[PDB]
Amino acid sequence: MQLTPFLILLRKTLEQLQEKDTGNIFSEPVPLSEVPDYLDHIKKPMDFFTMKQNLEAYRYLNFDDFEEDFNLIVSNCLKYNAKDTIFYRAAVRLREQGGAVLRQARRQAEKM
Ligand SMILES: Cc1nc(C)c(C(=O)Nc2ccc(Oc3ccc(Cl)cc3)nc2)o1
Repeated sequence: MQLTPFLILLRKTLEQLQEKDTGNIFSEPVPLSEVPDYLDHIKKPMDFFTMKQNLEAYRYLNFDDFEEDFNLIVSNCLKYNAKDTIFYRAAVRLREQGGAVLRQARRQAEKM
């Protein structure tokens, strides 16, 4: 398996995941200026912009590690936010819609 087609697939998949985040609440790191206690509870923050940086820094050489950082976006949000919030429901919706995107992308990868 050659590296450039795989990275092309991951770039497309990250764009498709970002599209499911129609509110753009997962596109950038959670702003500590507004949420100063965020790092007290969340030990590995993650967001789609950071994922894009990691992608280009070759830190995703297999689908599992890509999907792991996507799962962090979801679990950080379920963890920090109360169940009755918009943020929490948005993470539940991203988990569902994002899982479908990831499953189709993984089959594409498995064909390479
Ligand atoms: C996935 C997730 N978990 C959390 C806890 C958050 C989160 O707090 N997001 C967030 C916070 C602030 C902000 O900008 C402003 C919003 C309102 C005003 Cl008045 C000024 C700036 N934009 C996004 O996102």
